Amino acid sequence: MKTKLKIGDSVKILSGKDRGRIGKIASINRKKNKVIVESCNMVKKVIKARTPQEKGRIIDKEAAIDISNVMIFVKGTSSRLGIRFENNEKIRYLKKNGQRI
Amino acid sequence: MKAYDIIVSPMLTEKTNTQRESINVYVFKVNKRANKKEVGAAIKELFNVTPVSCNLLNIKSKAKVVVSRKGYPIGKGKTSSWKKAYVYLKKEDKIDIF
Amino acid sequence: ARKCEITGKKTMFGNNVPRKGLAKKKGGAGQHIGVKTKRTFKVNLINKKFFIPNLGRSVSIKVSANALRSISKIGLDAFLKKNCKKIENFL
Amino acid sequence: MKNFKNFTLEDMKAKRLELKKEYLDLRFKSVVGHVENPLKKREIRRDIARLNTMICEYELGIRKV
RNA sequence: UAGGUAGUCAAGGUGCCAAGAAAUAGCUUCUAAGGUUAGGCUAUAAGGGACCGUACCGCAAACCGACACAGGUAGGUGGGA
RNA sequence: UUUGAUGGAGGUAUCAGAAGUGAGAAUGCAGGUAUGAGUAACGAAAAAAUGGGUGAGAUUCCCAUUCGCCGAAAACCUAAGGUUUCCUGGGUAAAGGUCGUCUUCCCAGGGUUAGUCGGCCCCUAAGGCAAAGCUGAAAAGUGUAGUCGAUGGGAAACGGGUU
RNA sequence: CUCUAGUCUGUUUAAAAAGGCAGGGAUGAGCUGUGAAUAGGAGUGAAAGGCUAAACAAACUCGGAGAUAGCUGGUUCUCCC
RNA sequence: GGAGAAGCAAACAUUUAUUGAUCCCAAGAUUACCGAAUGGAGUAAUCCAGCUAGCAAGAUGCUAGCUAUCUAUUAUUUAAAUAAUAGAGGCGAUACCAGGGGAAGUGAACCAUCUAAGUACCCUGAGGAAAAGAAAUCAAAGAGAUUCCCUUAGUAGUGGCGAGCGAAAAGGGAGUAGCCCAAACUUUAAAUGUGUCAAGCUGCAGAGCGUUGCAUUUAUGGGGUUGUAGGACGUUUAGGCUUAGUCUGUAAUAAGCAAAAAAGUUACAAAAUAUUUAUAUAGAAGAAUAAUCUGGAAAGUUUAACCAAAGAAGGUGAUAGUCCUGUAAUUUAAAUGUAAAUAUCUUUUUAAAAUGUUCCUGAGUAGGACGAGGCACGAGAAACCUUGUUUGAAGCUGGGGAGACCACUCUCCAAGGCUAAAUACUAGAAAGCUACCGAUAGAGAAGAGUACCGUGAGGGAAAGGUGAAAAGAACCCCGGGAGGGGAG
Repeated sequence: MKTKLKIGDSVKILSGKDRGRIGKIASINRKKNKVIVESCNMVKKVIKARTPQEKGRIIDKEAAIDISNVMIFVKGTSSRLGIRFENNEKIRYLKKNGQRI
Repeated sequence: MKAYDIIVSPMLTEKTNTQRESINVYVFKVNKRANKKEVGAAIKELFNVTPVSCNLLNIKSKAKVVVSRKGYPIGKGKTSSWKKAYVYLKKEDKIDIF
Repeated sequence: ARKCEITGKKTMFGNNVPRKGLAKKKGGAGQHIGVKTKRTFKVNLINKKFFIPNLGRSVSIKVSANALRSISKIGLDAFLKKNCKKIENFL
Repeated sequence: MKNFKNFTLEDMKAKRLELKKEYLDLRFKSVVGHVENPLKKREIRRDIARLNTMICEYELGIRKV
């Protein structure tokens, strides 16, 4: 559902296998409330991709992490996000310090 | 109903292909609300040729049995019924779009 | 129905009550009610003809003897007016 | 969703006719067997519906030229 | 060629009493209000055929009997000795 | 209530309170599984046999040659009914009283073309409905003019070929 | 084509009334197809207390209804007097 | 509202979206055919048309728009017939309400009176509530409409005086509201009856012999509405005038105009506004944790904080006030619905108290007799109320009631019509609560009135859980597969 994170941001992973590893948000599945972080939660998968019999193979790809497990991380700081109204623009700022994202 | 809501799409089947090759007959899926006269008029307007005659059929809906997520019959579903048209042209006439 | 076309009287449903014994006001020890059954009291409609000189013709109405008595007492036009009906609704 | 939000009534009528051409031809090619963009059918159908409302609004006078 | 059945002629013919559908349809015919190319009729060439059903089983494992059931299911064909 | 093994996320001491509070039986209810027992049966005393082929697999499927059965049928064509069961290709969880490559079973696609056939329609029988009229606490009941209602009466085609 | 005397099989049956031998009627009070009509205290009945959707000395469904039983059955942990 | 979207679910492709999509709210457009189904018919989703217009119109062609019935009101000699409008038809709510019809299983240890019970059910009507309602009332107290709770009270009575049935007043609360006609006279007429002299008009007079003379019904404006008050008479009055109180001008009152108030909740009716940061149907913002240890995973252990009008509740890889969605306290409305208040507007008063005279004040009604019903009250001395069959009054110097009846006394004014709130109900929509259920439980149904059964009405199941994430077992081996043995 509604969330304050934008595709392309840089986030720090709060919990899971990848403590504190920092990656960019590649995609957001808001039907399941999950997020895909580039080069994080990285799983091995098998694909035949089709029934005809040339070959199948093992590839590596990221799995969707829950939204709650990431947090925006900008200029060496990670914090919650509030939003402000100035210049007729719903902008976003860091609750810890309060800067332009 | 304009002549575009009448003709739905042609049919490319082995039977229709041989019939078209041999006796110059074209088969269409048409709307269920059409009849002989406006099917002929629609053919004329669309392809600029007047058909000698037209024959229409009502194809009944094919029933299927629906099974659960596990899989076992829980009801009877059905396809959509439709109407098929055989169109007869003069031996010199042709339709090119096919 | 068995309905006075003027007043609206209709049949009235009630009981049928047999009684055995002798009433105390006749020296008897009393009366006892027997088996009550269902019954109906019927209006006595009359298919009467009233000749109206006002249009020189007779109109036939279903009225009860009570309504006939009242018409004889007050006059047909006034009675119809009182029961808010008009002669042209008949015919 | 294509942009006709400035067209006049008869221009919209002409657009509707040639779009119905497009839809019929698209159905025919789909049955003949290979059409690269099947969803073009849905797009064209929605366009035609848009035209029908917009014309209707012209006769009804809700949208004035 | 000759023989010849079940149909058909036949809603026939001949007897009998138990005295043997209806129709405003079809066919033919008569006229009122009206019409006098307004038509109706005889032809003649030109084209108009509505809408629905049409697969398959139908003495049976596909209909009716809870069944792939020793049962039931109208009618027309019923070869030869 | 202590300790092992299993389990992988919620429980419990004291006091007080409230009950849908304790099951072995009601020819109890529901589910699972024994027993009889690998026993009775496998649905009519018309009947099968060999070879070849297909296939992982054949008494059962396909083909060939014999034999047997029905033949006022157990043959052929239309109803009443069923509703894809029809044809082609593919498949064997299950269903087929065995087997199965097979099937009326399953999956996908294809297949029903009418001026003359049967309807629709114009007609009425049995009968239904029914303005008016009449009768009834109400719902409604009778009932004429009208309208529906085939198992009947009404314009029109036959032969051959083709998938 | 319609019915079932006699007898046998069947009788946890092939069949919730059939099957094998057979038997009665078979130009008529005959058999049968397709519709329609008569409904529960009512219908119908060449008359058996028969039949009215496999159940009829008063059908079926829902409701009163958790009807009523002096009748039958069942009623769950422990200890002390 | 802001970045994904193509429903409930992804798959696998192919497009849409920052030129603001999907989605949410409001309005509008489209809206096949059936169904009250209503042009006629019919086997509901389909045939048959007529009239007008458009398709080359046309041969059983197509698309549009009308043609059903009933009630009320008028255009008529409301009937016959159309015409004109207005309102109804059916469904929902296996609830509530009013009216009509009305059981039985049972209890009385039988059973018939009685009970169950005016319950079940059926039928006709409506509403947001319905019904009732402003005393011809209660009842021996001096109260003051109706309705719903508390008590009187299981009392008074009633009952094969058996089983059983069973008040109301008083007194204590919730909620509060009272009004409009008929008639009396009189005004504009129409129609129907009837008429040729004083038939009308405040009284002096001239006019005047029919201002239709007067009645009856209809319509219309005034007038008025009750423990006998109200009309006409009696003066003070009568705003002031203009018209006329049969005609003209004078003493003498009415029809219109200044001067005020109430109203769609009854009390006349119909709206339109703006106006209200009122509210309902989308939204906006929304506080304050780091490290460490175990562990696959932390929210947990441990050590320290920080927020709190927010420690309600869910989700997040184990148990989160500070991770997310939210919560507290605030707040968004172009459009639409509903509410108030304001004026617009509408209607009304264009006055009141003052004394007796004739008139009016609800008629087949009150009441009586007979047969029944409702009162707790089963005929009992049986009042009261409703009523079928009959009979039948008084007219304020009157009439009703006060549990047979009569007298005196006391209270009230019927035979006309309206009225919100307190009350009853929730199929449902929104927000919540739980010593309520956790898959044989809870709705029948976590997947359903489906499968299945019956000709039909109708009857009616069963089946939830991989993991934190498919990361759904690449590949190899046995096997026709299935299944298994390795590897991941």
